[PDB]
Order: sequence, then structure tokens, then C-alpha cells
Amino acid sequence: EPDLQEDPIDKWRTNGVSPEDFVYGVYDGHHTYDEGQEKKGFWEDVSEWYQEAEPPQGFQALISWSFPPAVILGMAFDVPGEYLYIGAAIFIVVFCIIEMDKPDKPHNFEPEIYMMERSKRDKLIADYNSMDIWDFNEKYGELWDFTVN
Amino acid sequence: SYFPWLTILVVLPIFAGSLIFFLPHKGNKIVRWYTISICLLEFLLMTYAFCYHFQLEDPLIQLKEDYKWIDVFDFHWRLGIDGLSLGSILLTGFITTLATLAAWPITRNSRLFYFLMLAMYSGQIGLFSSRDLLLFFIMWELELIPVYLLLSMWGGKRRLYSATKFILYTAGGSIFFLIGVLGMGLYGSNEPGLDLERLINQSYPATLEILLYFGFLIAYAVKLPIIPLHTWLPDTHGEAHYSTCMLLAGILLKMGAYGLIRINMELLPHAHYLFSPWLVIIGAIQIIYAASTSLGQRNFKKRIAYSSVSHMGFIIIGIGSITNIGLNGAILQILSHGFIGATLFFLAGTASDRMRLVYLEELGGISIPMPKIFTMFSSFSMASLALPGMSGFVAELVVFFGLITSPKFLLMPKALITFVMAIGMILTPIYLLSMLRQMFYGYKLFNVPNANFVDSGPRELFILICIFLPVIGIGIYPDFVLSLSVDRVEALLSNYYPK
Amino acid sequence: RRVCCVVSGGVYENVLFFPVVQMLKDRYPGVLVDVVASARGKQVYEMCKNVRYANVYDPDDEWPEPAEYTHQLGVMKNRYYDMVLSTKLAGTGHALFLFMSSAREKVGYVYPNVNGAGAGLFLTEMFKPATTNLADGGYNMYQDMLEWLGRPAKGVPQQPIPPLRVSISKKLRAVVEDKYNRAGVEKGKYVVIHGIESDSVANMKSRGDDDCLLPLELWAEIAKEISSGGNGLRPLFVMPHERHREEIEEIVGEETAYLFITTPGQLTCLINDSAGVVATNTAAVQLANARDKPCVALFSSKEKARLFLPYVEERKSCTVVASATGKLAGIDIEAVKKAVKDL
Amino acid sequence: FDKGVIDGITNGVGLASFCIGEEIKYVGGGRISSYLFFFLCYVSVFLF
Amino acid sequence: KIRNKEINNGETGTRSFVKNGIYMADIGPSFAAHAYRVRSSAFDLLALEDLLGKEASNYVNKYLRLKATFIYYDFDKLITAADPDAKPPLLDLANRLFDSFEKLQAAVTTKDDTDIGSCYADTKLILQEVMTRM
Amino acid sequence: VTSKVAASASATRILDIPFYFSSNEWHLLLEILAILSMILGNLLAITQTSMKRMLAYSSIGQIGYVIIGIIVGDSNDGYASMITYMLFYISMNLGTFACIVLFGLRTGTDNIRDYAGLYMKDPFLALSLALCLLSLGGLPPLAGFFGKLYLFWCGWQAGLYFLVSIGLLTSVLSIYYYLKIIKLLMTGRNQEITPYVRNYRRSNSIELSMTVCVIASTIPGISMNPILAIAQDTLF
Repeated sequence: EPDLQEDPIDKWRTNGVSPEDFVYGVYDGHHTYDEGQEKKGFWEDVSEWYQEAEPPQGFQALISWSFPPAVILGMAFDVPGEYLYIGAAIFIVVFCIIEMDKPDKPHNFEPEIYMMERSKRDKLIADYNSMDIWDFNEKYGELWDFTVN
Repeated sequence: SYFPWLTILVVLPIFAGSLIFFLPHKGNKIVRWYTISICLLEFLLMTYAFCYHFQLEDPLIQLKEDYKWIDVFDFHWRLGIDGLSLGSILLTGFITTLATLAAWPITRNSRLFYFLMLAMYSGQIGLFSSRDLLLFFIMWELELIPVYLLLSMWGGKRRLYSATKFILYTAGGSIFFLIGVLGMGLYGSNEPGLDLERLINQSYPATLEILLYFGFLIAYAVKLPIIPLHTWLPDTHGEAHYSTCMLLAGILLKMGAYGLIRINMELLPHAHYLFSPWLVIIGAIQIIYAASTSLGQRNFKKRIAYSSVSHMGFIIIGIGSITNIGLNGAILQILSHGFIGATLFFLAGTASDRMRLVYLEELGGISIPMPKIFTMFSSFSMASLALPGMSGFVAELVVFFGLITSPKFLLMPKALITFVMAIGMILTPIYLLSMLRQMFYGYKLFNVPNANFVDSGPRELFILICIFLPVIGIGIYPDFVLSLSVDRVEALLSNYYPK
Repeated sequence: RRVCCVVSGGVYENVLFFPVVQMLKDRYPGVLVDVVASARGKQVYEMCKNVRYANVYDPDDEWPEPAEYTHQLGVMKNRYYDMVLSTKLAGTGHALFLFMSSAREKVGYVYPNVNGAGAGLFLTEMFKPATTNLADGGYNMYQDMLEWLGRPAKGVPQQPIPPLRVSISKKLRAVVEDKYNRAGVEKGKYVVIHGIESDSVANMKSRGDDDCLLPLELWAEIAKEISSGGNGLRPLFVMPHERHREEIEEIVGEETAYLFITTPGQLTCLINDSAGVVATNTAAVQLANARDKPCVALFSSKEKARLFLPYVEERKSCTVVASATGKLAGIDIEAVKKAVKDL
Repeated sequence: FDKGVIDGITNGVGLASFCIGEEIKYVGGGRISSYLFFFLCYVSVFLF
Repeated sequence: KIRNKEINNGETGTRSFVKNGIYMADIGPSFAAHAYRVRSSAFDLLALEDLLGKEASNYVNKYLRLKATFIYYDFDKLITAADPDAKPPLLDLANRLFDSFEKLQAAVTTKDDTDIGSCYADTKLILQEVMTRM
Repeated sequence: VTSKVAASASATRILDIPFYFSSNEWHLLLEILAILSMILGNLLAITQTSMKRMLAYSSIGQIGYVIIGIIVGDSNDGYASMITYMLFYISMNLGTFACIVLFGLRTGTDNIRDYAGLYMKDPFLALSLALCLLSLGGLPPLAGFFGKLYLFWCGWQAGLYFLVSIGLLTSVLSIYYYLKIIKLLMTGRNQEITPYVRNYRRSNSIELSMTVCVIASTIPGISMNPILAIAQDTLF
């Protein structure tokens, strides 16, 4: 909230928001004359980068990986279009009902409810994910009722 | 065939979104998937209707049907797809699905929001598929409230002033449209009158053609920004959430051109043929005026808004200069701009919300922390530069060819207007690269802390790539969007009478 | 009931607006009172206990483009104020800006004769001349129109609410004050010096000629006997509220150990952590006199009755030295140091 | 000549209403005698 | 919005496949700037049935019309600018060509496979002769 | 509601039966009223801050315009449109009055600045008030739109032009305060809402009236076919 003030107004077209190329505190030391050689290969680098999403986990992967090699082959040994557009149709439904039936995480909900006193855990995890329609904890009326232990 | 497609294609989104209401399930999670599944289903049904239930070889209407609705002023459920409509319908489905996807991490309301998105979806398709003039007007004004709510609930600092100016301005602009409706509805209402197909043979008297033409042209110039009627755009674009603004500056603008093509050039020829040259002049001066005022702005969102304004001069000049390709190059232009402007606003709204600085002077070197945004931003800037290869080139090229080979001109303005139009190519990079250089190049402070600075994840990157690939695919071989044989009958009426 | 104040100017002519705000929150209890001011002035409202939230529209330019105009009206109107009391001496054009804000009671100041005397019909309680010279008299009309004008409310409700009583939030009181203090010498036993040079220090909007600065030679002569003696033995705080990175390299108050800080109008805490202060007629005077904070004010002459009404602040603690020549940059600096050496 | 002219016009068309409303709203304003006076003026002039 | 100055190509019910609204730049009246564009246009309708001879001939009736309107107009502009003697046989040539074009368009409008090629054989035989009588 | 209904029922009969001849001298006269009624009843409506007074301005000071907007232009082909618009107006006005009575009783205030945040505390009432307000605005899918429409389409079909244009323009103008209060409904800035909606124990008669009067402000605008077929048999 202090938010200190401002100063002798700068060029409207200041060439590049940067330090003026006098004190550019290294030429060739910021972009080029820099590299060495360390490690880490190729394949154990690729199959250690497709897994920083856990993108699918189980069956939800099989129906997502074996689909493209079934809708690129489809444009060969040709099959009528109706078959091809119910194939993609039943996919978009099966993949959806598995996504929306996955657990919930704190970042999903409202901002005013994201910031609890770290009682959010037993308010959301194993509390929300263990019922269907109970609304005993219906605290979406925000005035800070918080209605929990 | 008689199994109605367009009726389903119009009543599916709003209906299947009305179930979001009366569904107590969660805060944000399930609604995102329940909306994206409906959007994908709708898009798949659209492409199924287009592929095996369309001909590309006959200039009549396809998949039409009608009913009886109010019956006092003859106004039916008349509905039908045609050549001109098809491209915009497909583009609307595509870009609105991708916008709904880009709206993924919204948890403020997340229940009214997706429902309003689906409502705007259904309204856009309803307009683009209309076949009854009054129903066209209904679909036109149906979307006016959802967009106001999306503006006033999410987006920008001064959301309120922008939203109220936009809604008042558009509602006022539609008044002249309703005037034209009342004008040509009562003109022999025993002859169908309100059936946009059976109006091709209307022979109105003089001094009435002009009034209806102007009553529609004013509303269109309101919707599609024309120079003296453009003041509303920078406010309602620089303040809208990027999810909204994608579909807003990629579809809602192009309605002002689709309507002008469908109800002016097809219905009122001798009211449009005696008014084409001034349209051409206005578009020619707009192409340079929009850029010359874009270069002056200082917050890049308004700069992108003005760049979107500028390209709307090619559409104008293609509507005038009455040829097959000049009208036809306009459609390719509205497609290749619904892509580029939408993607550019998405990139602007995604770079921002990460830096929280709107004025283009303090933007340091953002290339160091996030490379992929820089790459996908420079690529689409090149696209907007009318650079060859990408689809931002062939549209303008065909527009030039349409103006040059026009029959309603004899070499005096056919060259000076081409000159003033080509000045746009000298002018546009001066203001695009001036942003690319201030906001991305240069070495700012040692922005090493990987906090509030993360390159685009999988969702945003896939959105960027999936919108980018069509640009290349069209710009390399632009006969994917020249599947238009209505112009061979659309420009058939005009082509011999006087003058 | 909601209230909006439209006070104009920078800092020194805005810090004196706290009595009016307190009188508002005292007469009508439980009133949300917002304020719109200039960018340099809004900085002052970060230390108060009445206003809801400030804003910034009017340095009161001539042109300002007619979209930032409407939107400003478009945010005053769409919260339904009741009495939009104003300053800036509305004539006949600025009166419309108050009038379109559809409140109930529009009270403000007006020009006597100049600039289109006017004052309009669509106003209420227009009053005294313009240039707003005196301090702690200030809005003197306001502390009378809001006093018992109406009803069985008691006789004039505590005529001119206690003088400036600015508060300091303990967060800002601790963290930033400590960080800037200990950057260099710091014991909470030093002395603040304010008037140095002229960029935007406070400028007081009314002093005109003097109090803008001293030639920094008198400051050196004063400072060389400030820490001389175990009284403070800390204080070399030339406290330059400038671009002083353009000035610190010329502190002829020898740069050996003369410390320096950059500050917004937040320096109230830094005053509250000092062991006194010695400055010319500036915001530091009123800020130090608000708290106990024994101050030493050095302005031109006889302007006390305009800029310093509470001659005896607590114990005649805050003392004032004039200049017989009238120009600030001539004073019995010897007697000045004599007076200062006691604290 | 864009913000200062056409933005000025598109606001003054929406700003002049904000002034005219409150301007014509502050005539009369109670005082039933004034109500009846302004009610008689129109009756009298309408007789032409 | 364009007229003809030698009315002998218009058969009964004077009209043809022609698609008006095509811009043909000014080349000047001469029996050298028309017998050249007629050639370099009649060269294309040879290359027509190379790829788009089969395989969904729905664009053939969108390009034959185009590159035959050029012939239809330039051939008139030519047959005007010629001596009296060479005009009867050139006109006879004109008659057989601009009838085979109508025949070909009417046959291809039916979306056939072998009828298209059998008819195109004749317009090729005649149209390979047009590139020599010039 | 009933004063306007009775007055407009008496006016048409007292002016059409004994005043055959004076048409060209009162057709003009009423027009002079209408052109003013739909203007002075809207401008002031913008500057209002009280709900009842703003409703007086908008829903009466103006809306008593387009009803008259056919009494002048009537060859017995229009009276049906007056009947239909009255049937729409009764419902689209009683809905918002029921909502206002309910909220005022539940809280104890009338001024506009207290309706903030009402969407979060009780969303049903906010929705059923926004619906009626938008209908009063005259937006396509609602009923007021079709009301104003069939009022103009028969009234432009009768020659007079400098009354339909003013009607549409003042309707566009009237959109303003409707959208203003609507904007004040949808909000979540907790530190802005006054301590009036903050203490609102949300929750028979008034609920029933409000809910059966608000859907008649959305359905008939789309189901006006039998209403129209019924309203055409009026000869008086």
C-alpha cells in the first residue's frame, strides 16, 4: 500500500525498455559466449517431460492414445462417414464422464474460499469428496460464516 | 434430409446449457467439462451436416424449413443454410468452441458464465443460419444482453463505462435496422415479404430504395466499424476478458459484413449500385486512418483493437467494386481475420494477467522468462502483416484483384484508391513491430525468479497451435475457403442495367 | 448516508483536510466518506481512520479528454452520494460537474469576481475567496456550515475538531520505517531536515516565494553542531525529498556521514521515530505538530498566524524563528542552532 | 481529431442528457401552487 | 454489358456458355494481338483434361466457361479485322468450335465419366487445329 | 395499473363515439401529448435514485405513450394491439412491484443504492426482478419487445412516421436505468454492499403472485398468437 511515486518522465518512445547500451553489463556475456556441456541424454529426457502433467493415468489414456491411429487409418480402407462421426462422438462422452468424476483440488473453487486457515483441508479433502448432496457446509453466502470445525 | 438439422443446430446450445442452472454439484469443476462436451458435440454435428448434406454446386438454399409462429405480421421459423452462410457458421462453431476452452480457469461464477457463453453460441448460429428477416433481427438482438453481462462481470479495470457505451451504442444502431424491417415488411405484405428468399424479385419505387438501404447501412456501420461509427470499439475491446474478446472481435464484427452482403447486395441492387463508390472510398481511407491512429495508442490492447479495425477496410472495398472475386475475397478475408484477430487478442490477454502492466513503455524483456509466448506472438504478428504464406496475404491479394478488374470504374480512381490502399502495407508494420520491440526485445532486469512468469502450459499452447495451423493451411492453398458458387448468382442481378 | 469530498491540490493543502473529514464523521455518525484528489495528493490518505477509499481524477486540467471525463462522472454518480462537498473554487463550468452528480446537498467554494464570477444557481452555500492561503484556517467556511446549522443536535458540535491527529498503521510503522532507518545510521535518536531543494518536496501550494529551499549551506552550518554533543550524536539526516540521487553527490553538508532517504508522503512514521525535526514551512511542520514530536519551524516571517495557528502545540514545544529581512535565506542561524541544541 | 472530436460528440450526445435531465428536474419541485400554475399555463395556451 | 460486332457465332437462340463479367484488357485492333491470345488461351483447354479430366469434374464446367469466353470474344474481334477472302473459312472454323464447346459443357454438366472424354476428344482434335490456322 | 386501464378504456370511447368530425383536430392534439409523454417521462427517470419514483417516471410517465401511440392511428385495425399491450403491461408491471414490495418489507429501504449484492443473498428474487425489468426494457425474447413491436407495426402501417421513430429512440434511452439497476444487482465487492442486504433472512401469497406474474412476462411475448386472434374482435 505505500506505493512510492514517480519521476522525471521518460521518453514516450524509449527505444527498448532496457538498460541503455552503455551499461549493458556484458556484451556477449548475456547471450552467446556462455555455454558448456553437462548431461542428460534424449529419451530419459523425453519420458521425463511427458509426465509433468500425469495427463491421463489409466483407461483414460488407452481411449486417448489408440484414437488417433484409428482416425488416421479411417481415411483408408474407407468406412462410411456415419461410422466415423459416432466414433468421435462416443469418445467425447466417455472421456468426459471420467474427467468430471475425478477428485477436486483447492485451486478449483472460489477465491474467497481458497484462502482458509488451512482448515480448508478437512473442509474440502475427504469432506467434499465423501458426499453427494448434503449442503451442511453451504458457506457460499459470503459474510464469513465459515460454518465448520 | 427432412430430419431437421439447422433447427437442432440452433436450439442445441441454449437448451443443453439451460441444464447448468438447477444443478447443485460443485464450485467450478464439473461445469467446464459439461460445457466443453456440448461445444464439441455441436461442432461435430455442424461438420457432419456440412460434409455429407451439402453440394457446393447449386446456388439455392439447402436444408431449409419453416413453420407458423405469430402469423399476424407474417413471421415464421423460416431457416436455411446457403453458400455465404456456411463459412461463417463453421468459423463461429470453431472459434467459439476454442474460446470456451480458453475460458477454462474462471471460477468467479462459472455457472452463469458458461451458460451465457452457450447462449451467445446459439445466437450467433441463429443469425448466421436465418432465412426470415424478422427472425434475423431477433437473432441479431438476442445476443445483446449476454455480451453486456460478460463485459460487466469479468474483464478490465473500467469495465462499466465500456459495457454501457457498447450496449447503448449497439441498441441505438439497431433502430435503423428495425426501421428497414418495418419499411420492407409492409410493402405488399400479401406477397410473402418476410421470406428472405422470395424478396429477390421485389421492384421497389425510387426514393424508397435509398431509405431502406440507409436504414440497413447505418445499423451495419454500427456493428461493423466504419470510420465515423468506430468510437465504441476501443473501449469495448480494451476492457473485455480475452475469452469474451476472442469471439467478440472474431465473429460479432463479421455479422455486420454478412448481413450487408445478404440483405443489401442481394435485395436492393439499384440502391447499392448507386452507392458502391462511396463505400469504396470510405474503406480506402479507413485502411490508413485506423493504422495512423493505432500507432498513436500506448496500451497494446487498444493497439490490437485498432489493428482489427484496419483490416475491416478490405471487407468494405470488397463489398464495393462489384466483381465475383471482390465479393468472394471478402469472405476469405473475414475468415482469415476471425482467426488472426481472435488469436492476437488471446495472446494479448495471456501475456497480460502475467505482468499486470498495460502501458507499452514499462514492458521489459519478456523473451527471457517465456519463449513460447514470444514465438507464437511474433508468428501471428507476421500473419497480421499480410505476410505471404500465412492467410493474411491471399485475402488482401484477391481484394486488390477484385478492385482492379472492377467494371464500375474507369482507371481514374481505380489507381489512386489502389495506391492509398497499398500505403497500408507501409504503415502496418510501423505500429506492429513498434510493439513487438518495446514489449519483448531488450534485456530488462534479471527476471530470474520463476514466479508470476511461466511460459504457456499445454492448454494455451495447444489453442495457439490449433488456431495457427488453419492459417498456414489456407494461405498455402486458398481453395478450402473458395467453395462459393453463390456469387455466380449473387453478382448476376446487378450486372447490366444503367450507368 | 454517503459523502464525497473533491479536495484539490497536492499534499500540504490536503493534509489540512483531515479536520473536515473528522467533523463529517463526528456530526453524522456512521457515514461512508470517500474522496477524490490529485495523484500527488491521494498519497496522503494512506494514513487515516475515516475515509473508505480514495481516488484520483482532478489535477483540474483544461482539456481532459471527453472519455476520462464521462467515466469519472460515471463513477461518482453510480454510487449515489448525498452531499458532495467540494473545493477548487468552482465557477460556472465546474459547478455542472458537481450538479450532474445527482446528490442532495452540493456545497463548495466559488470565485469572488474573477474567472467568470458566476457560482450558478444549481449549488448551495457558496462562499469566500479563492487562492486558499492560510493553514489550519483553511476551509474555515466548512467548519462553520457543518456546525449545528440544523437541529437539536448539540450546540456547535465541537468547534474545529482537534487539530491534525493522523494515525500510523503498525505494519508501515515497523517494517518500512525500520528498513529505511537502518539503511545508514539509525537509533531512533536523530533529527530530520526537510527543506533542501525544489522538485516536488511539499511546496505547500501557498508559500509562494520562501520555504521552497535553503541553499544547503545554512543546513551544513546547522548540522555541524546538531550531532556535536551527546544530545543526539546520531543525527545526520538531510532527508532529501527530491531526486536526490541527482543531489546526494553534492551534499556540501560534507558527504562523510550525512545520510539520506527517498520517501513519498509516508514520512510521518519517520518523523514519529526521530528525536525531533527542524524544517522550513512545509508538510513536515504540520506532521510533526500533529504528534508531540517537538519541531523547529523556520519560515520567512510573521506567516505563523497563517501557516501555524497552534502556536503552543503541547508545551510551546514547536517553536518558530522568523527572518527580520523577510527573505527566508537570511536568519540568525546562530540563535537557530542555540534553540535547536536543547532538544 | 479522434478523441477530441468524434469521441467528444459520441459522449456529448450521452452527456447532454445527464445535464438536461437534472436541469429540467430542478424547476418547480413541490409548492403545489407552482404545480397548479404550470398546470393552468398549458391549459390556457392549448386553447389556440 | 458487352456486345458483339460479328453475329455469326450466335446459333439459333443467340447465346452460349459464356459467363459475362470477365475483364479482358485492351490489346488493340490487329490480327496479331488476337490470334496470339486466342492461341495462348486455346492452349489451356488442351491442358484441361490432364488432371481434371476425371475425378469429380465439378470444376471443369467452372474453368471451361472461363477460358472459352476469352476465345469467344477475341475470335470475334479477330474475324472482324481480316480481309474479305479469309473470313468465310475462318468463320466456318468458328462455327464448328463454338458448337463443340456448347456440346462439351452440356455433356459435362451431366457428371458422366466416358461421355466427357469421348466428347472432349472432338474439341481436342478441333482445338489442336485452332493453334495452327492462326 | 387500474387507473391507467380504466382511463384508457374511458378515453377511447369518449373520444371515438361523440367525436367523429373533430378527428383531425384531436388526432394531432393527443400526438402532442405522446411526443412529450415518452420524453419528459424518461430523461428525469435517468437521474432518479429512489425506486418508487423511478418507477413512476419510467413505467407510467413514459409507458403511457405507446398505448396512445395507436389511439391516434386507429382505423379499428389497431385496437387489438392496444389490448395486447395493456395485457403485457399489467403483468410486466405487477411483477416488479411485487418484487419491490417484498424486498422493501424484508429490508426496510427504497433507495437504489441498497439493492447491491442482492443476487448473492437471495438469487431467486434478483432473477425474478431482473426478468421483469428487462421485459420493461423491451428485449427480443421477452414480452415487452413484441408489445412495442406490434404497436409500431400497426402505427407505421397507418402513415404517421414522426411518432414511431421517437418511440424506438426513447425505448433505447429507457434501456439505460434498467441496465443500471441490473448492474447494481450483480456484484460481489463485499466491502461495498451496505449493512442492509447483509442481514437478509431470505425465507405463500407474495411469492405466488410474484412467480405467477413474472412468467407471464416471458411466455405471452412468444405465445401472442391466440391473444392476437382474440383481440381482433373489438368494435367500439
